[PDB]
Amino acid sequence: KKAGSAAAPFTHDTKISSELQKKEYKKEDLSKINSDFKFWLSVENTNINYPVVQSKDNSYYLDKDFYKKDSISGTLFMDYRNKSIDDKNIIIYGHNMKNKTMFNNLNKFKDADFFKKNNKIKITLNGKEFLYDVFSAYIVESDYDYLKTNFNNESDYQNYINDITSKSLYKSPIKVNSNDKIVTLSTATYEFDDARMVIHGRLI
Amino acid sequence: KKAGSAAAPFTHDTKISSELQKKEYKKEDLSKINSDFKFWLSVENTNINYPVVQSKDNSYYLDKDFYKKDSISGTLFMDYRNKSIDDKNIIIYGHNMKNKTMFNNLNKFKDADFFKKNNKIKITLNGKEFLYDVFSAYIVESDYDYLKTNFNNESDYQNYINDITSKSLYKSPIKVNSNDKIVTLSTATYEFDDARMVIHGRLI
Repeated sequence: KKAGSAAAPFTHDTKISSELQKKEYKKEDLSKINSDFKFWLSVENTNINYPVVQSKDNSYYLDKDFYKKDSISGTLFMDYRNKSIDDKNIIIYGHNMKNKTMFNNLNKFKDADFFKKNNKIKITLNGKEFLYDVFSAYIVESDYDYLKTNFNNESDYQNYINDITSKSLYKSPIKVNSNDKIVTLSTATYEFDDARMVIHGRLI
Repeated sequence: KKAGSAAAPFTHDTKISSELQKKEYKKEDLSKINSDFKFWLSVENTNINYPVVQSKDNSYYLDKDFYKKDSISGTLFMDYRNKSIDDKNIIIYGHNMKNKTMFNNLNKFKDADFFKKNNKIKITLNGKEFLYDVFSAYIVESDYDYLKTNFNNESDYQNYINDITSKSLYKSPIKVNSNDKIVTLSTATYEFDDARMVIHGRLI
């Protein structure tokens, strides 16, 4: 009946994802299933609990599953510019799906209270967990690209931080400086989307 | 470089779509390529100029090209409920793509000045061209399901008309009533889109 409500495509990704959640919990090595795998990602009080891959660009995995087959949800993925631990800003992209999956829940950070509750973003890499507090959340337009992974100096990075901080829908009691590391979570799509969600966390 | 801007998947759909424009101009029979083919759709002062198909639901052709292959743009398709030439409302669905293809240009109707230009919708079927005047246009939440192909009586139909007329961002000269036939063009997607375009024309 409803346009784009058919079950089989969501079932595909739902089945793949949950199976991977199990495998991750048992500490199986997911990079033996896709060498593109980098780390696991979760966010407190969301359903965001997924693997993150990376490829040559910022598109391949939007409509591809963890086994590289076509899929409407895709797999979360790190920006292709990211290289290492040391990067100042880790950027991760995902669909906003209609059964409220992938990065859909990023929308919760629009609630004033949820945002004050200070839910953490969590990255798990080779059995070591890294935590980030959200200091900035906002909504951007289809072709928003103010998303930088690396910087020439302490000063450029500070300016980027001042900028993305001033953009926040809500003021956070966390000042970030040029010695911090940050994470950026972004909605992304091949379709036109003027309501894209952008979240920034600070490494605790 | 930028998230979801990889050329290749768009190239796939541009190639197909412009070949089919050439085939339709030549008056080739497109139902020999795909049985599901129904008619041709264009809209004045837009790049909307595509083939319309129908499956047995409202999802299959969202991410399938006219050769029933995976594609990020899909193929414009008619609501499965439209069975007859005497249906009171014909309803067609399409993607709002980032490269401004498919039903992107429905968004042009958000402009008061494009709206009052009376740009007509065009259905070409078996040689015969059928023309419609756009009398309502608006934005709807991801959920919107107030899309009805048929009605039990002229009172039910008039109420439907009255309602969708009230939603228009703009008032139109054109009065619609329960003896009219109408077309409905809706943006649609597997993702969450609280900014999707619905427009309605009236058969001339």
